[PDB]
Amino acid sequence: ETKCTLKSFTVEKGIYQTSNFRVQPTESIVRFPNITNLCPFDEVFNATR
Amino acid sequence: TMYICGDSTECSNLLLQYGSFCTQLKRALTGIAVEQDKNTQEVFAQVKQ
Ligand SMILES: *[C@@H]1O[C@H](CO)[C@@H](O)[C@H](O)[C@H]1NC(C)=O
Repeated sequence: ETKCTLKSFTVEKGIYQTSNFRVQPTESIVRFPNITNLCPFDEVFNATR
Repeated sequence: TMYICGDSTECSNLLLQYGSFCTQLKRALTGIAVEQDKNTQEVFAQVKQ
């Protein structure tokens, strides 16, 4: 990781701050509020007349 | 690469071609950080006894 950060196959003696080359797949989450209003298709399709 | 796109991978993917620009910014700050310890040493450590 240090070698990639410094763009070289040889690194000198010392302390180096490296870049983050680590990868993780992570999750994917979607959230919505409760649907309670519905829609009056009953008066349309279940009509008595 | 944390300050710019951050956690956005799709963004980071088009920061790669800049490359050396991030290197210049890191390099300049690193040089300053080292100098700050040199300054302290030069003022206080006059005598090694
Ligand atoms: C009509 O009534 C049936 C039986 O209760 C119900 O399952 C159906 O969903 C109702 N139709 C509508 C549009 O609500």
